[PDB]
Amino acid sequence: LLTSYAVIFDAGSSGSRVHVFNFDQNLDLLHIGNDLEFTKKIKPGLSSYADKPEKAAESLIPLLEEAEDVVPEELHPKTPLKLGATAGLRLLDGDAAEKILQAVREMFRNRSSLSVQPDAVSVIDGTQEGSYLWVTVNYLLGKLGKKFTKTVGVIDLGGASVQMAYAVSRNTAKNAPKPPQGEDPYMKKLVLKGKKYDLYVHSYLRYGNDAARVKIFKTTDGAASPCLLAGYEDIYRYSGESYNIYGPTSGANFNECRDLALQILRLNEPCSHENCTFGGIWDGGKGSGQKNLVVTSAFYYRSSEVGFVTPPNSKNRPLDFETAAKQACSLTFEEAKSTFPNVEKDKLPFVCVDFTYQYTLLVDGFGLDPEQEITVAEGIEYQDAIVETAWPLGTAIEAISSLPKFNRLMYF
Ligand SMILES: [Mn+2]
Repeated sequence: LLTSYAVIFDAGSSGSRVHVFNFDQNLDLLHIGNDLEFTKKIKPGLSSYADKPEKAAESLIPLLEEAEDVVPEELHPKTPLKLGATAGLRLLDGDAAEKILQAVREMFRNRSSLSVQPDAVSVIDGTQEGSYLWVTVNYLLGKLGKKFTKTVGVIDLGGASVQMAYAVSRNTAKNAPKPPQGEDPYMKKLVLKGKKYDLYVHSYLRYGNDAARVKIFKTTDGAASPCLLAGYEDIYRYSGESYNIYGPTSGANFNECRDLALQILRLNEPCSHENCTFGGIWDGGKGSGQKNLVVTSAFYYRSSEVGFVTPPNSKNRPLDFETAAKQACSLTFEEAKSTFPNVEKDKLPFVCVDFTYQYTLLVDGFGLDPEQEITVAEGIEYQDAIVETAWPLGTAIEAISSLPKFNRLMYF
């Protein structure tokens, strides 16, 4: 049987992450050491070098060298290498994101020993990003090739954007409205293990967790934020901008903080085609494709640090996020430090604002039922190993499914 490794970089908003996978001729994963995935990451991301694109590309070299050392030397020249940048670069002002990508593909050309195609490096669309992760989760859960009603939908809360993506009926596809704005179309048509799927996919730029914070902080810009704790003041920098932020002397307030999160969503935008989520964006119908959700990335990190989410994934309910928020916003900054010792020091001030936003996004934003069961994940146990629940596996499956004489497990 023909074999192939794939190296896939996810250039996210707050970090860059290389994934290395290995596949047989059927697009079934193969081991690398004890594992089914090798991945490492670095912070900060590409967007943090908006002024110095050459240095953005150099930041990735450690990762590239690590991944090359993993793929056997004789196999380098025929091993695809891809990089997909997401909402971080999507928020840059334009000349700058292309200048970064140019440096990256020069570096790949000048320094990689792997296979670099003319499409290797790009800022991928939100819809592809949603879709790739959908593939990732449903592959890993073996729900792939089944009727759309037996597949799992996904919500990816990255730092700068959030994607919703779930499978949908020929019917809801046929009648999907034209997108508004400014906005990518709602449907993506793909074939996965011999069956055609019609994915609803939307990406909401600036509604990622970190970007959402900023929207919240701006609604009190002269003043104290109800989402922040007593004792706490600093300048918060995000996407080229500084904000002077601080908690009230009387302390955080869950309800007031909740109001700001709802306000940021613009839930009362005109909705040109019902039913909407927020900002006049069509929900895609909310059929059986979406009854079961796997929820990832920032829904995982802080939750697992305070401990109510469990590795590599766990069953939860949206209200789990409301109860964590109430708990976090009941505390001073000093108290938050001692009570939540596993939260990263530079994330700790935002526990109140993060959880109340996570909650109100799931429930008010996406209309989820506070008591409905969801799964929260960094990974899914696949055979004897854990493979990460992020978009790049989907992209690796696309790339290798197109090698000559390989199974076209996915495309389009
Ligand atoms: Mn991401």
